[PDB]
Amino acid sequence: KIEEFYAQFGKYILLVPGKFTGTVAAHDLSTGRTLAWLAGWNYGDTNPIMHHMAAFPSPDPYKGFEFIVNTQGGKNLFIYGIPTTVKEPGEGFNIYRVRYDGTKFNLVSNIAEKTGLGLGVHVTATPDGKGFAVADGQKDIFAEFDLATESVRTAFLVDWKPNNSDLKRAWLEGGTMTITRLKPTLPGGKYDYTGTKGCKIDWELVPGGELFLEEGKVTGTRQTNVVALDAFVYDPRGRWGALSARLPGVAIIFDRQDWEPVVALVGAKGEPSSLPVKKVASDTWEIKMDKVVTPAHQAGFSPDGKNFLFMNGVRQNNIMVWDTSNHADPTKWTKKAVVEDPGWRGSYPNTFHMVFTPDGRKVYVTLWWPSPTPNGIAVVDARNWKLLKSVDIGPDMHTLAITYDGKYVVGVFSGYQKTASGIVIMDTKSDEVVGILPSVGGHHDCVIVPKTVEDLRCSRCTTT
Amino acid sequence: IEEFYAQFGKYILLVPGKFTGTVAAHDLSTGRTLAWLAGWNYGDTNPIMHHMAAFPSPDPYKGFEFIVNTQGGKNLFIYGIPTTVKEPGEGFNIYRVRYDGTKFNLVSNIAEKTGLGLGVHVTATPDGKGFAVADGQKDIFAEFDLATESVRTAFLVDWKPNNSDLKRAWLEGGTMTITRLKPTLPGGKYDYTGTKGCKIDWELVPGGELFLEEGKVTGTRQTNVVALDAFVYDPRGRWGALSARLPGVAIIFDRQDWEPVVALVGAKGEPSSLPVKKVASDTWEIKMDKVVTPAHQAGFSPDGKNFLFMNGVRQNNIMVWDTSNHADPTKWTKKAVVEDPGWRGSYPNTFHMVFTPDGRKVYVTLWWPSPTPNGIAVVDARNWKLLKSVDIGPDMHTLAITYDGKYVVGVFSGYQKTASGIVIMDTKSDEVVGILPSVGGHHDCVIVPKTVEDLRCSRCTTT
Ligand SMILES: [Cl-]
Ligand SMILES: [Cl-]
Ligand SMILES: [Cu+2]
Ligand SMILES: [Cu+2]
Repeated sequence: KIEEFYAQFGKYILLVPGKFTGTVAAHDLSTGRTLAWLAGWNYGDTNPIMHHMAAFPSPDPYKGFEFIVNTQGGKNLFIYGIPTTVKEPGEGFNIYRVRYDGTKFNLVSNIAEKTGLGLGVHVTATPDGKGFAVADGQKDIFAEFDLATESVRTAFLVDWKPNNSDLKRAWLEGGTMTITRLKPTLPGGKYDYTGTKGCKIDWELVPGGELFLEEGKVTGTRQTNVVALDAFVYDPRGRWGALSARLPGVAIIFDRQDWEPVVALVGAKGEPSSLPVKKVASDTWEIKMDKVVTPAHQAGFSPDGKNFLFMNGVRQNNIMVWDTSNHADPTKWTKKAVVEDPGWRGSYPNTFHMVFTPDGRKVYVTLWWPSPTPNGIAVVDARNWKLLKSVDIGPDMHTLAITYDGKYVVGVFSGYQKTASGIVIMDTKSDEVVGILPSVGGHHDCVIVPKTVEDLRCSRCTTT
Repeated sequence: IEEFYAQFGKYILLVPGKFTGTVAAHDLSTGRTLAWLAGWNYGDTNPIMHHMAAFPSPDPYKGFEFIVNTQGGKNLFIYGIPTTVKEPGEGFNIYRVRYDGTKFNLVSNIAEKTGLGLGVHVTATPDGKGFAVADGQKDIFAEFDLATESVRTAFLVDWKPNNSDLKRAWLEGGTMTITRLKPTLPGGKYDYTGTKGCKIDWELVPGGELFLEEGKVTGTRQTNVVALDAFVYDPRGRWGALSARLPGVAIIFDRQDWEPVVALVGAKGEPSSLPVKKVASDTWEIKMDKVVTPAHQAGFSPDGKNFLFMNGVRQNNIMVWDTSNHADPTKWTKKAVVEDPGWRGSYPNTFHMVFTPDGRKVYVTLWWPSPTPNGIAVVDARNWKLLKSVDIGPDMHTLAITYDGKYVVGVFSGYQKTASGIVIMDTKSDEVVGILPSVGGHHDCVIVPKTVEDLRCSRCTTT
């Protein structure tokens, strides 16, 4: 009886978005029941590509909890191989606040309509549980929002000016990244970025597809200006957040106290630890790069904040580690280790999404490949920075969460929106898969509802 | 966990999602979802994925096909989702989907091809080469040929009340008219796509049969609704039983010449049957002096010798006929009625069913509105007594069984808003072995058959 397996897992609620299913759901891992779900198209969102999410601390998640889940829109419908005849996809890019009340989900608000900012990639909660960030890699905008007031705390645009305007060499041969703090342009203090407004490229750079833009496979109005912002992850000690830009392979560290970028960490192995940021106007900063060696994927801080990880991808596939023990000065954060493996020397697998154990001693990293190679989970020693093991799971692996007692990693794989999908559970003492639960979802995320701010240190806050 | 799934065997579960808009296949041997499809990705803007049946495949893991249909229109507005949509998609599609060992492929929309948009139960024929679909807003059913995607037969069923007052329109009886339909558009197409033909604006929801007489359902032909629900097949061949929920009748059709032959009356205390009189080359009538209670699901046992029909709401019971005479459905007589004092209220309703392959037991869901736990009744199908009731979860729907007869698999659906899942029950102990998570509002579920014999225990002989 599976109840014996569920009794081991504990009282934890898994949230998942469905990508092309258009759903979001919560599953009680102590009983195997789905507690509630919501289907975006029921509400008249005609292109509900439910993408990323983060949940806030709830002292008792079974009585109620809240979360943010966002969507993509426009031509993002057409890039996963589904033979649809749709000609006019919905504009999408919604950011929804959803509250579970102990019985059902309630769609509380559409923060993208309220604020004017439609952003479609990672959603992260702040370490205090009272705000959240959302980034978008077609618009290259991110923003932090106050949850209670459903308002914008700050929003920034990041732009690339390539050294070589040749699309194939626009990143390799370097460029200048310009960071601008945005101000609302419409009545009510609203921004003008709903739906597809602001997209530099007509659809996202898909998993494993960062070089598709330079290889001429993605259309858009400002192709050589894209940086592909992906997430803003938070130092659990406070003060700093890290904005990942996939194409230049940089993590820009912002000071959340005065909302300014302070240094840019450079992913690639062999490249400097960081580059400086120069303030050039009241609201504008720049970073200059003489070259870009490789794009990058996901970033994260360890639970104590003293390590920061950034995954180089495609041209290099490795885990880059900085010593971030100096909380006072991120200009002093230096590369300390790089995890590499002879099996990672091809274009794939990419070192992808991560989750640390609460004690910080191990980090679990998904290994992504295109069809048909089985995707998996790498287990890394987060003290000596060594690969310990790799386990195969299934096609199209995405994110990992962990139960807050440290005992089980929970991941999702998503079938490239058309083949096998599921929720995988891994025991962190044996590092073996306990098994798979069925899942109708193309999830690119998953979160376990936290009870406390200390749980956010191992949630969709410190890492993606 | 591997221990858990290993017990079940290599059986694939298909589910539709209702308000999720999806259909999915789950491999019960590993826990993996093999493939899913989201209707709205194809431009179906109101994909209320409702009912389904799968056809026998020699190796489901390499490929199989099934039909899944949808509802549409204001059916979006009746499960308490606070949507601001004003113009819901027309829906009422009938999709043929093929798994190819990797993914689902949307093959065709048989509603667009034929012009018959029908949104309630889908049943495979016993030989696996055709399927029926009924609709309880339009009160039409049709049997289709799979290979040519064409209509074999189509009927309309209508009510003429004795008492035109809507509260009395069924209680005081009426005449049920059955008419063979013919296509009205060029190219042999019917004119029933979308909401065309709806006598009421949305379906009578689970447990909600008396909502129409209670004035809770808009539409232009309220007092003429019978709420056809499904066409289930005698596994011995020849006969099919069309259930009409509001008169509480199961009309038996001869598939050979497509005529109705006898009408079984569900209610306890009522005759076994009423005769069906021919009044024109394409028209038959059944006259009822009263309707005692509405009815729900119907089914034949695997050997065809028993037929069940669930009375609901005014009576909640399992009516059982002796159908052992295959030659003559006018000899089919009431032989037993399964009752329990705990079913004396309006709820629970005795609902969907599955029999064990050897015909020894039948599992019957027990439906209630929120917040009462819904469950499974286990019934001894030799002496027609209730053995056990087990509580599962809110809003229980259908049941399937693995073809080796070892596990009943069911779904519960949260009223489209609260808890849902897949439940697996061991048929030796009659205990629940586990719940698996499911993002679904499913009103159906099927395990992909390998043979025609498997259809005796699938979405063919019963709902
Ligand atoms: Cl904070
Ligand atoms: Cl047949
Ligand atoms: Cu993604
Ligand atoms: Cu239904």
